[PDB]
Amino acid sequence: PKMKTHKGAKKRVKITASGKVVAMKTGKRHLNWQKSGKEIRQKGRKFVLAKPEAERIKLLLPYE
Amino acid sequence: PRAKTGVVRRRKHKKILKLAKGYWGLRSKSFRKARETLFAAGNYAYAHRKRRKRDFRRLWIVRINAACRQHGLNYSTFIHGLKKAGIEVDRKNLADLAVREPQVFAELVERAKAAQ
Amino acid sequence: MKLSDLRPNPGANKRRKRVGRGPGSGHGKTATRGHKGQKSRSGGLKDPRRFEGGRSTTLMRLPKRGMQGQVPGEIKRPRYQGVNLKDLARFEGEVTPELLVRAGLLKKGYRLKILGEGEAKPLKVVAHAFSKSALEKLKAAGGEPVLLE
Amino acid sequence: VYQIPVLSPSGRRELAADLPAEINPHLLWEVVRWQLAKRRRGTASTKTRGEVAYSGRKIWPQKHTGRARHGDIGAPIFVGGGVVFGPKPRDYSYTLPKKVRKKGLAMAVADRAREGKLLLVEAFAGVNGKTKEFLAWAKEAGLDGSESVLLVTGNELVRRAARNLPWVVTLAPEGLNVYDIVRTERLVMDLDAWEVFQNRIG
RNA sequence: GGGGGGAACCUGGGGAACUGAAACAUCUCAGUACCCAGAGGAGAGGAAAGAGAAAUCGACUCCCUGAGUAGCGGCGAGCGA
RNA sequence: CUGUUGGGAAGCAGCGCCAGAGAGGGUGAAAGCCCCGUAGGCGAAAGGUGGGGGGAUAGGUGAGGGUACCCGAGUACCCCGUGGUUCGUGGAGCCAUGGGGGAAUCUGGGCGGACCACCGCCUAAGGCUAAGUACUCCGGGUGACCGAUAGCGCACCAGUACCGUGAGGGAAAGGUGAAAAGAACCCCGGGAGGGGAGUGAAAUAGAGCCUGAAACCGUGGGCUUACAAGCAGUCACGGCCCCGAGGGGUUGUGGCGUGCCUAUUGAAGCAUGAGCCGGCGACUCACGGUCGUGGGCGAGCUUAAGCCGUUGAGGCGGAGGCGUAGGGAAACCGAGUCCGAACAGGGCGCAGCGGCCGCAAAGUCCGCGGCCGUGGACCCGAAACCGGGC
RNA sequence: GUGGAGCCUGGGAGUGAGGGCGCGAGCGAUAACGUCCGCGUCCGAGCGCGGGAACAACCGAGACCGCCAGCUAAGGCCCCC
RNA sequence: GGAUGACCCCAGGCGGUAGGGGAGCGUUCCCGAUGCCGAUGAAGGCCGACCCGCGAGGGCGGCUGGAGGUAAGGGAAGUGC
RNA sequence: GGGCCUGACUGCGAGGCCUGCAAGCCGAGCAGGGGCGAAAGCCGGGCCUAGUGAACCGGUGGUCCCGUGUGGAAGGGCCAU
Ligand SMILES: NC(=[NH2+])NCCC[C@H](N)C(=O)O
Ligand SMILES: [Mg+2]
Ligand SMILES: [Mg+2]
Ligand SMILES: [Mg+2]
Ligand SMILES: [Mg+2]
Ligand SMILES: [Mg+2]
Ligand SMILES: [Mg+2]
Ligand SMILES: [Mg+2]
Ligand SMILES: [Mg+2]
Ligand SMILES: [Mg+2]
Ligand SMILES: [Mg+2]
Ligand SMILES: [Mg+2]
Ligand SMILES: [Mg+2]
Ligand SMILES: [Mg+2]
Ligand SMILES: [Mg+2]
Ligand SMILES: [Mg+2]
Ligand SMILES: [Mg+2]
Ligand SMILES: [Mg+2]
Ligand SMILES: [Mg+2]
Ligand SMILES: [Mg+2]
Ligand SMILES: [Mg+2]
Ligand SMILES: [Mg+2]
Ligand SMILES: [Mg+2]
Ligand SMILES: [Mg+2]
Ligand SMILES: [Mg+2]
Ligand SMILES: [Mg+2]
Ligand SMILES: [Mg+2]
Ligand SMILES: [Mg+2]
Ligand SMILES: [Mg+2]
Ligand SMILES: [Mg+2]
Ligand SMILES: [Mg+2]
Ligand SMILES: [Mg+2]
Ligand SMILES: [Mg+2]
Ligand SMILES: [Mg+2]
Ligand SMILES: [Mg+2]
Ligand SMILES: [Mg+2]
Ligand SMILES: [Mg+2]
Ligand SMILES: [Mg+2]
Ligand SMILES: [Mg+2]
Ligand SMILES: [Mg+2]
Ligand SMILES: [Mg+2]
Ligand SMILES: [Mg+2]
Ligand SMILES: [Mg+2]
Ligand SMILES: [Mg+2]
Ligand SMILES: [Mg+2]
Ligand SMILES: [Mg+2]
Ligand SMILES: [Mg+2]
Ligand SMILES: [Mg+2]
Ligand SMILES: [Mg+2]
Ligand SMILES: [Mg+2]
Ligand SMILES: [Mg+2]
Ligand SMILES: [Mg+2]
Ligand SMILES: [Mg+2]
Ligand SMILES: [Mg+2]
Ligand SMILES: [Mg+2]
Ligand SMILES: [Mg+2]
Ligand SMILES: [Mg+2]
Ligand SMILES: [Mg+2]
Ligand SMILES: [Mg+2]
Ligand SMILES: [Mg+2]
Ligand SMILES: [Mg+2]
Ligand SMILES: [Mg+2]
Ligand SMILES: [Mg+2]
Ligand SMILES: [Mg+2]
Ligand SMILES: [Mg+2]
Ligand SMILES: [Mg+2]
Ligand SMILES: [Mg+2]
Ligand SMILES: [Mg+2]
Ligand SMILES: [Mg+2]
Ligand SMILES: [Mg+2]
Ligand SMILES: [Mg+2]
Ligand SMILES: [Mg+2]
Ligand SMILES: [Mg+2]
Ligand SMILES: [Mg+2]
Ligand SMILES: [Mg+2]
Ligand SMILES: [Mg+2]
Ligand SMILES: [Mg+2]
Ligand SMILES: [Mg+2]
Ligand SMILES: [Mg+2]
Ligand SMILES: [Mg+2]
Ligand SMILES: [Mg+2]
Ligand SMILES: [Mg+2]
Ligand SMILES: [Mg+2]
Ligand SMILES: [Mg+2]
Ligand SMILES: [Mg+2]
Ligand SMILES: [Mg+2]
Ligand SMILES: [Mg+2]
Ligand SMILES: [Mg+2]
Ligand SMILES: [Mg+2]
Ligand SMILES: [Mg+2]
Ligand SMILES: [Mg+2]
Ligand SMILES: [Mg+2]
Ligand SMILES: [Mg+2]
Ligand SMILES: [Mg+2]
Ligand SMILES: [Mg+2]
Ligand SMILES: [Mg+2]
Ligand SMILES: [Mg+2]
Ligand SMILES: [Mg+2]
Ligand SMILES: [Mg+2]
Ligand SMILES: [Mg+2]
Ligand SMILES: [Mg+2]
Ligand SMILES: [Mg+2]
Ligand SMILES: [Mg+2]
Ligand SMILES: [Mg+2]
Ligand SMILES: [Mg+2]
Ligand SMILES: [Mg+2]
Ligand SMILES: [Mg+2]
Ligand SMILES: [Mg+2]
Ligand SMILES: [Mg+2]
Ligand SMILES: [Mg+2]
Ligand SMILES: [Mg+2]
Ligand SMILES: [Mg+2]
Ligand SMILES: [Mg+2]
Ligand SMILES: [Mg+2]
Ligand SMILES: [Mg+2]
Ligand SMILES: [Mg+2]
Ligand SMILES: [Mg+2]
Ligand SMILES: [Mg+2]
Ligand SMILES: [Mg+2]
Ligand SMILES: [Mg+2]
Ligand SMILES: [Mg+2]
Ligand SMILES: [Mg+2]
Ligand SMILES: [Mg+2]
Ligand SMILES: [Mg+2]
Ligand SMILES: [Mg+2]
Ligand SMILES: [Mg+2]
Ligand SMILES: [Mg+2]
Ligand SMILES: [Mg+2]
Ligand SMILES: [Mg+2]
Ligand SMILES: [Mg+2]
Ligand SMILES: [Mg+2]
Ligand SMILES: [Mg+2]
Ligand SMILES: [Mg+2]
Ligand SMILES: [Mg+2]
Ligand SMILES: [Mg+2]
Ligand SMILES: [Mg+2]
Ligand SMILES: [Mg+2]
Ligand SMILES: [Mg+2]
Ligand SMILES: [Mg+2]
Ligand SMILES: [Mg+2]
Ligand SMILES: [Mg+2]
Ligand SMILES: [Mg+2]
Ligand SMILES: [Mg+2]
Ligand SMILES: [Mg+2]
Ligand SMILES: [Mg+2]
Ligand SMILES: [Mg+2]
Ligand SMILES: [Mg+2]
Ligand SMILES: [Mg+2]
Ligand SMILES: [Mg+2]
Ligand SMILES: [Mg+2]
Ligand SMILES: [Mg+2]
Ligand SMILES: [Mg+2]
Ligand SMILES: [Mg+2]
Ligand SMILES: [Mg+2]
Ligand SMILES: [Mg+2]
Ligand SMILES: [Mg+2]
Ligand SMILES: [Mg+2]
Ligand SMILES: [Mg+2]
Ligand SMILES: [Mg+2]
Ligand SMILES: [Mg+2]
Ligand SMILES: [Mg+2]
Ligand SMILES: [Mg+2]
Ligand SMILES: [Mg+2]
Ligand SMILES: [Mg+2]
Ligand SMILES: [Mg+2]
Ligand SMILES: [Mg+2]
Ligand SMILES: [Mg+2]
Ligand SMILES: [Mg+2]
Ligand SMILES: [Mg+2]
Ligand SMILES: [Mg+2]
Ligand SMILES: [Mg+2]
Ligand SMILES: [Mg+2]
Ligand SMILES: [Mg+2]
Ligand SMILES: [Mg+2]
Ligand SMILES: [Mg+2]
Ligand SMILES: [Mg+2]
Ligand SMILES: [Mg+2]
Ligand SMILES: [Mg+2]
Ligand SMILES: [Mg+2]
Ligand SMILES: [Mg+2]
Ligand SMILES: [Mg+2]
Ligand SMILES: [Mg+2]
Ligand SMILES: [Mg+2]
Ligand SMILES: [Mg+2]
Ligand SMILES: [Mg+2]
Ligand SMILES: [Mg+2]
Ligand SMILES: [Mg+2]
Ligand SMILES: [Mg+2]
Ligand SMILES: [Mg+2]
Ligand SMILES: [Mg+2]
Ligand SMILES: [Mg+2]
Ligand SMILES: [Mg+2]
Ligand SMILES: [Mg+2]
Ligand SMILES: [Mg+2]
Ligand SMILES: [Mg+2]
Ligand SMILES: [Mg+2]
Ligand SMILES: [Mg+2]
Ligand SMILES: [Mg+2]
Ligand SMILES: [Mg+2]
Ligand SMILES: [Mg+2]
Ligand SMILES: [Mg+2]
Ligand SMILES: [Mg+2]
Ligand SMILES: [Mg+2]
Ligand SMILES: [Mg+2]
Ligand SMILES: [Mg+2]
Ligand SMILES: [Mg+2]
Ligand SMILES: [Mg+2]
Ligand SMILES: [Mg+2]
Ligand SMILES: [Mg+2]
Ligand SMILES: [Mg+2]
Ligand SMILES: [Mg+2]
Ligand SMILES: [Mg+2]
Ligand SMILES: [Mg+2]
Ligand SMILES: [Mg+2]
Ligand SMILES: [Mg+2]
Ligand SMILES: [Mg+2]
Ligand SMILES: [Mg+2]
Ligand SMILES: [Mg+2]
Ligand SMILES: [Mg+2]
Ligand SMILES: [Mg+2]
Ligand SMILES: [Mg+2]
Ligand SMILES: [Mg+2]
Ligand SMILES: [Mg+2]
Ligand SMILES: [Mg+2]
Ligand SMILES: [Mg+2]
Ligand SMILES: [Mg+2]
Ligand SMILES: [Mg+2]
Ligand SMILES: [Mg+2]
Ligand SMILES: [Mg+2]
Ligand SMILES: [Mg+2]
Ligand SMILES: [Mg+2]
Ligand SMILES: [Mg+2]
Ligand SMILES: [Mg+2]
Ligand SMILES: [Mg+2]
Ligand SMILES: [Mg+2]
Ligand SMILES: [Mg+2]
Ligand SMILES: [Mg+2]
Ligand SMILES: [Mg+2]
Ligand SMILES: [Mg+2]
Ligand SMILES: [Mg+2]
Ligand SMILES: [Mg+2]
Ligand SMILES: [Mg+2]
Ligand SMILES: [Mg+2]
Ligand SMILES: [Mg+2]
Ligand SMILES: [Mg+2]
Ligand SMILES: [Mg+2]
Ligand SMILES: [Mg+2]
Ligand SMILES: [Mg+2]
Ligand SMILES: [Mg+2]
Ligand SMILES: [Mg+2]
Ligand SMILES: [Mg+2]
Ligand SMILES: [Mg+2]
Ligand SMILES: [Mg+2]
Ligand SMILES: [Mg+2]
Ligand SMILES: [Mg+2]
Ligand SMILES: [Mg+2]
Ligand SMILES: [Mg+2]
Ligand SMILES: [Mg+2]
Ligand SMILES: [Mg+2]
Ligand SMILES: [Mg+2]
Ligand SMILES: [Mg+2]
Ligand SMILES: [Mg+2]
Ligand SMILES: [Mg+2]
Ligand SMILES: [Mg+2]
Ligand SMILES: [Mg+2]
Ligand SMILES: [Mg+2]
Ligand SMILES: [Mg+2]
Ligand SMILES: [Mg+2]
Ligand SMILES: [Mg+2]
Ligand SMILES: [Mg+2]
Ligand SMILES: [Mg+2]
Ligand SMILES: [Mg+2]
Ligand SMILES: [Mg+2]
Ligand SMILES: [Mg+2]
Ligand SMILES: [Mg+2]
Ligand SMILES: [Mg+2]
Ligand SMILES: [Mg+2]
Ligand SMILES: [Mg+2]
Ligand SMILES: [Mg+2]
Ligand SMILES: [Mg+2]
Ligand SMILES: [Mg+2]
Ligand SMILES: [Mg+2]
Ligand SMILES: [Mg+2]
Ligand SMILES: [Mg+2]
Ligand SMILES: [Mg+2]
Ligand SMILES: [Mg+2]
Ligand SMILES: [Mg+2]
Ligand SMILES: [Mg+2]
Ligand SMILES: [Mg+2]
Ligand SMILES: [Mg+2]
Ligand SMILES: [Mg+2]
Ligand SMILES: [Mg+2]
Ligand SMILES: [Mg+2]
Ligand SMILES: [Mg+2]
Ligand SMILES: [Mg+2]
Ligand SMILES: [Mg+2]
Ligand SMILES: [Mg+2]
């Protein structure tokens, strides 16, 4: 039968126009009182996932 | 459609069993023992094709040695002498001359003694 | 030309890879599977796209972000598809949603929005919206923007 | 592009046709593969180790018998057991692109036109259903049965008279297809079939 | 008038576990296997106290599609209009 | 039809004929015209069917105005406990209902995802209803389906023999020949069996019967062997035998030489497996994905279910799908957009070859191939778990 | 320095039990065919070939096929040889 | 070189397990085939010191057998122990 | 040791270190609004290397982005913790 979209990926990740995979940086969900403004600010950006992990996640999103 | 074995395996086994004609006991009668015997036999033939070139060179050298010692030198002096006289008759032909043309071989001994 | 002349081009019909059929083939015995382990087994591995041998996976360690929605689901609202001026160059006279839908430019169930890539034409262009620049370019070119609701 | 002999009570006129210049053999092969695959019955079938008639009983204990271990006798290792990966009922059809079929049709006619093996006719003189009648018409038409012929006409009576001949294949125009064209050394259509053919490749 | 039978199909009343989640309990397998009652050449469903946003449609059933979408989910495995 | 070879003609040869019939199966071998058929037609007194045609019968039928009589009850409704749904307590509505409380008759009531208002949709608590759908014990048609270890467990007297207290389990086993012409009679023998005779184209087609492989057993012949050390062979030379500057068979002596497979750092290994032979025996298929590849068309490409045709003929069908724009959680804006006060900086995005013409291409469709996901998913194997029976 | 070199993109893997030896250390007992790292090598996969009596990894050397031809390597040249 | 594997000439590579790639052989079945081979003998079996092929194999000849077999070129798999 | 102070900033970030991933680390410079200094300038905690914990689920403050016919609301999203 047809593949199912992985919804854990669909809720965490996006495929860009050229097929990169972009995610939110980790590490600022909590324990933030003692993190510098630089850590908090830069952890609020998206980042491009490394190629090996990006290819696996794209296989999980066959209909995006 | 279905493709059963049919004739294919019997023909394959008969090719092997024919090659194993003459082998002892099941080595010529059973397809399995024939093929194991053939494996060894093929490696032997390859190895002995190589080894035959050496076997015959040993025999030539032994015969050449004995013909030399009838004229008072040994093989290794005889070969050195031929090298310095520039003579390049090979050991297959030197051994044939030693047996079939003793006059010619004696003159070769002469050339070798003179070259040193 | 007869049936005994009908042939695929070179490479149009390749032979398959048959494993486990003898030493000479290069694929005998282990059938290109290597020796033991979970991957050689009939049934094989867990999904390589996700599983990582028991550790928390690359994907599950990334944070969720955004509205995921709730039952009873997607809120029905009007949706827009952009169509650039350059795509309108083939038309004459009066372009409308139904027309762009026909030519394969606009998708059914989408309101039309004109965007400003390319060059405007002197056309009567009926649409549900226009970008700022698509308005500029269309006015300046002599075309007529008609705005539906 | 092509000058096609027409057969008339007024002589061998000529008709011009806009048939493709390039005959593409691979594509014709793709249409025939499609025609021959979609007519397949796909009725080969076998029984799996689950569908065979035997019980699921373990035939003898796992250990301590001195024999190899076994489960049920439907396992494919047994004579009389299930088949591993046998054929199952199967649909071999697929949707070849319409433009490939249409363009294939034109190339098959164009290939016959370029050999001089395409002949159009206005009517079949005295062909009123009898084989002996179509034979007499064919003789004068230059069809002596030394070449196989694909006869394409809507005249039901003409098809009935020709169809028992070993060297004739008969079709109504709505049935023109490249396998049948390429099967036969000659192509004969009346002007009516020639027209529904033109409507199709347009 | 009933009773009992009928390969499979159907509806209703009950209803697992292995397995999957690389352990496991929610979850899955699955309302599946199976037991029971009943129906018939089919059975169920059916003529809106419907849908759900169209100022709209107009019983029910069935196929394609919508769509692996909307959503549901130890937001896991997966499930899925 | 004739001739001819042959046991036999349908083969080959001569000369014809039919065909809405040259599908196929027989007949002594290979037959359009010998047989059974095939194309095309024809046929029911009796029983069944009859969804199509015709006829009955049942049943069906106005407008204002007033009246406020009726419009399905332990029901709606609310609360508690659950089920159904995509919804697992969630903001949890809807539909259903085991417990408790418990209405109203249109100015009545239910619904539009808590709730309220507005705006709409519908008329619960009685029942029936063809067709389109499912299945295949049964009959028929057809296979790039099997061909006796295959195909159903069963081609055959099989759910049998046999096994089990029972539920239940569950085989093997097809073929003389064209025709029985199935071998009178004689001979050895108690018979079995054979030897003659005889039949047959053929009898190592003789019924323990087509073909008749291999392991295995034996008779005859050539070479060889009783002072010799061996994974059994191989290289060399010589002897003998055979077929006719060559070759085949055999092996006396000399040289060299640690089976196969598996598993292992490492096996001749005293580690696994195999008595030998024959047959069966393991990487597939569907759907989706990803990349490559052969073609079609190209800012476009493509149809699905169906419908019509065909009876190994294709066509129609654009619903829909992918692509043509991206960025943002979103509102939204858009060749940009998001973060931001920023017009800052950054993230993610945006731009053919030849002479209007070719050619090429995004993309997409179909074929092919590698690999992935879902299924038992390369094959065989547990100990166990569960259900219903015995 | 043109090599079965290197770099980029993508398809397919297998491997994730190593082992001996040399040298450098730790552990051990300045024990182990011990053990654990580093540099190198060979075996693994070269149980193919010569030498080392025999012998995966010591010395010699990387086996496309054939030859009753020649030169060498390690090791040898009294006989077995 | 010649001009596109026409074949020749020069040079170099060619140990190999897991494994990647390439080119082929054969088996069953379909198109080719209302054909063609076949009783002046199909398939299968048993021989062969002969021919072709690196090889898997393919021919050819004799014997057996007694009725089927199937080309160039393509297609599909229950395809090789 | 003392004076004045809150840069133990907000919005970003060229370029790198490290590195299988995910993380971790250093960071000039531009803008906003500041601190100290006459000024040059320094200041995005602490001489430096440890003092730490990905997701999911949930709390709180803000924002006023979504709000299932419409206006609200329920509940979510986003920023901060
Ligand atoms: N007009 C025709 N379709 N002729 C075909 C010849 C015979 C074909 N088998 C049929 O059933 O009709
Ligand atoms: Mg999730
Ligand atoms: Mg975070
Ligand atoms: Mg947070
Ligand atoms: Mg929070
Ligand atoms: Mg700190
Ligand atoms: Mg800070
Ligand atoms: Mg801070
Ligand atoms: Mg911030
Ligand atoms: Mg989609
Ligand atoms: Mg087999
Ligand atoms: Mg067989
Ligand atoms: Mg065989
Ligand atoms: Mg074999
Ligand atoms: Mg044979
Ligand atoms: Mg063979
Ligand atoms: Mg012998
Ligand atoms: Mg023996
Ligand atoms: Mg013996
Ligand atoms: Mg034997
Ligand atoms: Mg061999
Ligand atoms: Mg050799
Ligand atoms: Mg050797
Ligand atoms: Mg040598
Ligand atoms: Mg001396
Ligand atoms: Mg010398
Ligand atoms: Mg010399
Ligand atoms: Mg294929
Ligand atoms: Mg495949
Ligand atoms: Mg290949
Ligand atoms: Mg193969
Ligand atoms: Mg092989
Ligand atoms: Mg390979
Ligand atoms: Mg290999
Ligand atoms: Mg093996
Ligand atoms: Mg592999
Ligand atoms: Mg592979
Ligand atoms: Mg593999
Ligand atoms: Mg291993
Ligand atoms: Mg391994
Ligand atoms: Mg193994
Ligand atoms: Mg291992
Ligand atoms: Mg293992
Ligand atoms: Mg492995
Ligand atoms: Mg298994
Ligand atoms: Mg497994
Ligand atoms: Mg852990
Ligand atoms: Mg969504
Ligand atoms: Mg709903
Ligand atoms: Mg105008
Ligand atoms: Mg088929
Ligand atoms: Mg079967
Ligand atoms: Mg079957
Ligand atoms: Mg079974
Ligand atoms: Mg079973
Ligand atoms: Mg069964
Ligand atoms: Mg049974
Ligand atoms: Mg059973
Ligand atoms: Mg069972
Ligand atoms: Mg059981
Ligand atoms: Mg059982
Ligand atoms: Mg045991
Ligand atoms: Mg025992
Ligand atoms: Mg035993
Ligand atoms: Mg056994
Ligand atoms: Mg046993
Ligand atoms: Mg057992
Ligand atoms: Mg079994
Ligand atoms: Mg079993
Ligand atoms: Mg069974
Ligand atoms: Mg059996
Ligand atoms: Mg079977
Ligand atoms: Mg059986
Ligand atoms: Mg069976
Ligand atoms: Mg099988
Ligand atoms: Mg299987
Ligand atoms: Mg199986
Ligand atoms: Mg089917
Ligand atoms: Mg396929
Ligand atoms: Mg289809
Ligand atoms: Mg089209
Ligand atoms: Mg015909
Ligand atoms: Mg025909
Ligand atoms: Mg024909
Ligand atoms: Mg025909
Ligand atoms: Mg009853
Ligand atoms: Mg009863
Ligand atoms: Mg009944
Ligand atoms: Mg039920
Ligand atoms: Mg229970
Ligand atoms: Mg459980
Ligand atoms: Mg399962
Ligand atoms: Mg299972
Ligand atoms: Mg799983
Ligand atoms: Mg589990
Ligand atoms: Mg598990
Ligand atoms: Mg467990
Ligand atoms: Mg369930
Ligand atoms: Mg039930
Ligand atoms: Mg069932
Ligand atoms: Mg009941
Ligand atoms: Mg009943
Ligand atoms: Mg019916
Ligand atoms: Mg009913
Ligand atoms: Mg009802
Ligand atoms: Mg009603
Ligand atoms: Mg869609
Ligand atoms: Mg479920
Ligand atoms: Mg005669
Ligand atoms: Mg005759
Ligand atoms: Mg004749
Ligand atoms: Mg016919
Ligand atoms: Mg016939
Ligand atoms: Mg026939
Ligand atoms: Mg014939
Ligand atoms: Mg025939
Ligand atoms: Mg006949
Ligand atoms: Mg008829
Ligand atoms: Mg009839
Ligand atoms: Mg009335
Ligand atoms: Mg009234
Ligand atoms: Mg009233
Ligand atoms: Mg009511
Ligand atoms: Mg009541
Ligand atoms: Mg309730
Ligand atoms: Mg529920
Ligand atoms: Mg509930
Ligand atoms: Mg919730
Ligand atoms: Mg709910
Ligand atoms: Mg009301
Ligand atoms: Mg009310
Ligand atoms: Mg209600
Ligand atoms: Mg309610
Ligand atoms: Mg409500
Ligand atoms: Mg509603
Ligand atoms: Mg609402
Ligand atoms: Mg109201
Ligand atoms: Mg309603
Ligand atoms: Mg009706
Ligand atoms: Mg009904
Ligand atoms: Mg019905
Ligand atoms: Mg049916
Ligand atoms: Mg039937
Ligand atoms: Mg067959
Ligand atoms: Mg057959
Ligand atoms: Mg049998
Ligand atoms: Mg059977
Ligand atoms: Mg048989
Ligand atoms: Mg039967
Ligand atoms: Mg019986
Ligand atoms: Mg018992
Ligand atoms: Mg009994
Ligand atoms: Mg049993
Ligand atoms: Mg049987
Ligand atoms: Mg008989
Ligand atoms: Mg017979
Ligand atoms: Mg007798
Ligand atoms: Mg007598
Ligand atoms: Mg007597
Ligand atoms: Mg007597
Ligand atoms: Mg007798
Ligand atoms: Mg006798
Ligand atoms: Mg006679
Ligand atoms: Mg004869
Ligand atoms: Mg015989
Ligand atoms: Mg016979
Ligand atoms: Mg026969
Ligand atoms: Mg016999
Ligand atoms: Mg016999
Ligand atoms: Mg003897
Ligand atoms: Mg002695
Ligand atoms: Mg002696
Ligand atoms: Mg020897
Ligand atoms: Mg010698
Ligand atoms: Mg000789
Ligand atoms: Mg000899
Ligand atoms: Mg040994
Ligand atoms: Mg050894
Ligand atoms: Mg072997
Ligand atoms: Mg083994
Ligand atoms: Mg082992
Ligand atoms: Mg071991
Ligand atoms: Mg070991
Ligand atoms: Mg041994
Ligand atoms: Mg031993
Ligand atoms: Mg042992
Ligand atoms: Mg052993
Ligand atoms: Mg073991
Ligand atoms: Mg045994
Ligand atoms: Mg044996
Ligand atoms: Mg065997
Ligand atoms: Mg595969
Ligand atoms: Mg399969
Ligand atoms: Mg597949
Ligand atoms: Mg693919
Ligand atoms: Mg493709
Ligand atoms: Mg196309
Ligand atoms: Mg093109
Ligand atoms: Mg879709
Ligand atoms: Mg798109
Ligand atoms: Mg978005
Ligand atoms: Mg904002
Ligand atoms: Mg920017
Ligand atoms: Mg940029
Ligand atoms: Mg393309
Ligand atoms: Mg893959
Ligand atoms: Mg499965
Ligand atoms: Mg499987
Ligand atoms: Mg698989
Ligand atoms: Mg037990
Ligand atoms: Mg359990
Ligand atoms: Mg348990
Ligand atoms: Mg029980
Ligand atoms: Mg290399
Ligand atoms: Mg390399
Ligand atoms: Mg591969
Ligand atoms: Mg791996
Ligand atoms: Mg591994
Ligand atoms: Mg490991
Ligand atoms: Mg390790
Ligand atoms: Mg180990
Ligand atoms: Mg190590
Ligand atoms: Mg190493
Ligand atoms: Mg050693
Ligand atoms: Mg060492
Ligand atoms: Mg040293
Ligand atoms: Mg050391
Ligand atoms: Mg150390
Ligand atoms: Mg000491
Ligand atoms: Mg060690
Ligand atoms: Mg040591
Ligand atoms: Mg040491
Ligand atoms: Mg080492
Ligand atoms: Mg290994
Ligand atoms: Mg070495
Ligand atoms: Mg090496
Ligand atoms: Mg080895
Ligand atoms: Mg050696
Ligand atoms: Mg050595
Ligand atoms: Mg040595
Ligand atoms: Mg030695
Ligand atoms: Mg070595
Ligand atoms: Mg080499
Ligand atoms: Mg020398
Ligand atoms: Mg030296
Ligand atoms: Mg010595
Ligand atoms: Mg000596
Ligand atoms: Mg060369
Ligand atoms: Mg190699
Ligand atoms: Mg290659
Ligand atoms: Mg082949
Ligand atoms: Mg070939
Ligand atoms: Mg084969
Ligand atoms: Mg077939
Ligand atoms: Mg045919
Ligand atoms: Mg034939
Ligand atoms: Mg003939
Ligand atoms: Mg004859
Ligand atoms: Mg003969
Ligand atoms: Mg054959
Ligand atoms: Mg055959
Ligand atoms: Mg041969
Ligand atoms: Mg023969
Ligand atoms: Mg004969
Ligand atoms: Mg026949
Ligand atoms: Mg063929
Ligand atoms: Mg061929
Ligand atoms: Mg073809
Ligand atoms: Mg097939
Ligand atoms: Mg198989
Ligand atoms: Mg200070
Ligand atoms: Mg201070
Ligand atoms: Mg101040
Ligand atoms: Mg950087
Ligand atoms: Mg990094
Ligand atoms: Mg750290
Ligand atoms: Mg500043
Ligand atoms: Mg300042
Ligand atoms: Mg300042
Ligand atoms: Mg100041
Ligand atoms: Mg300043
Ligand atoms: Mg700074
Ligand atoms: Mg400090
Ligand atoms: Mg300080
Ligand atoms: Mg610190
Ligand atoms: Mg930290
Ligand atoms: Mg966290
Ligand atoms: Mg979790
Ligand atoms: Mg949250
Ligand atoms: Mg909030
Ligand atoms: Mg709002
Ligand atoms: Mg609202
Ligand atoms: Mg209000
Ligand atoms: Mg609002
Ligand atoms: Mg308020
Ligand atoms: Mg709120
Ligand atoms: Mg935060």
